[PDB]
Amino acid sequence: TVESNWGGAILIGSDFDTVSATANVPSASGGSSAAGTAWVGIDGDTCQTAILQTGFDWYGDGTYDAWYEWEVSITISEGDSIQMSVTATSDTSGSATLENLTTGQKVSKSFSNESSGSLCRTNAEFIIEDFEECNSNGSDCEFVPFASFSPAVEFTDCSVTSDGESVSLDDAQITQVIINNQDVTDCSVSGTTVSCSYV
Repeated sequence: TVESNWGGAILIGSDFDTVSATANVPSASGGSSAAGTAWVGIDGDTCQTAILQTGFDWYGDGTYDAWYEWEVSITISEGDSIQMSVTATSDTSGSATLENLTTGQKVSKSFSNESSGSLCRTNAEFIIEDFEECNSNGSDCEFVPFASFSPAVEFTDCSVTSDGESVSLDDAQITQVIINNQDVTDCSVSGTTVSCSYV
């Protein structure tokens, strides 16, 4: 039973522009069906009409993949340093960028005229998540088994902007992935770092 699927820091405000940070790719275990993901994004918390996000996944069988969303796919390896970033130029346009830094690869995606859902630009976040997997049309959805990972996934040089100005993570709310009434992450904040250890 997954009670909380998000772990990390969530900032609440207005006119959020850019959210970015660099995260290390951890080693994962627990089998091919076990997984986890690390991403940065805007909205999706108090703003439930849309979510601009980009990040990467790790599976218990040693594999990884990258994605963006308002598509999946750069090659990712354990230990790589990934710089993630999303920008919302308006409530219906923006961009998502992922840069491996270690391999020198980089992917980017520009969005515009997004009608299927607008942003509010009121939530900014750095998250570690036990994501869902759906199918059978759109009915059956389930949380993937949560993979154990190490070392801790750290979002360093975290950066949040609103109205062009910088916003610290000092007043961010903190959440933890919780399964079977047990914290499975220990995410904490400090300076410009959001550090999440698997538990």
